[PDB]
Amino acid sequence: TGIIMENVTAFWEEGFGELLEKVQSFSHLCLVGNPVLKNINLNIEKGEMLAITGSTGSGKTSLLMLILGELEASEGIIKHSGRVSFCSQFSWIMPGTIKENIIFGVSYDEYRYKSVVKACQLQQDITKFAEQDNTVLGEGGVTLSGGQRARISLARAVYKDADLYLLDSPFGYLDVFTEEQVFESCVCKLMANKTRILVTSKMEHLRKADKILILHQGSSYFYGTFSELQSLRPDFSSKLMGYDTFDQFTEERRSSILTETLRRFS
Repeated sequence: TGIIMENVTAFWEEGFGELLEKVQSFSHLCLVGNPVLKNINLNIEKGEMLAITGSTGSGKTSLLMLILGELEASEGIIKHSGRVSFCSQFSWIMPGTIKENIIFGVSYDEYRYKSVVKACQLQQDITKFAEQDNTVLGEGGVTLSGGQRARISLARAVYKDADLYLLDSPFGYLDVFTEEQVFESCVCKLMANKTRILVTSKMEHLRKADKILILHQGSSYFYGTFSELQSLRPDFSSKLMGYDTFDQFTEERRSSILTETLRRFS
């Protein structure tokens, strides 16, 4: 499916704040009628990848919530059709085997399963276990690494048959060469013709994206292509692309460089 937003604004509503916590004073934001997002525009064709970045707490997750229908649009038009599949920043794990987690509530299909496992780089993980993907997890999958939890949880969202995929910051952990391989095999190849939104703080993702959205303080700091970012926001670009190996900084450091740059060049 394509997705279009045309001058969309959404305000804090009661209970929105608690959802954001689950997924990543509220009453005062609700009472004062503040925008969570203000004047958003995007137009993503069927099969394109939109990369969303910005400062911390800039409204990245809330934008996905609008798509999901968990946040309501007070003004403006949003258009998108079909099933959506959402991979939260929080990597949830249910009681049962790794395989059961990846096909949770959906039916097993062999070619599809093996293909998602491979592209999400799960094969290197399961091979460390005596029962491989029949290994039993407790709820939360607490003895795994963050990257292992995020890969199973991404594999579950991607195995889902959907017209639109929302992937909220899966590439945030220390095993950064693995994440580079997941970006390439899963997001770029396996899902190359699935419409998809990727929230990210890595510049390679902006470079490979069909469209880019950068958010700051609830506002659209930039929407366009990567070529248009270099030309129309040269201040921002030169600072970020000027790093040697930005994408291998910790996520906290990458998000802090982005915030500061965004505060700078308003």
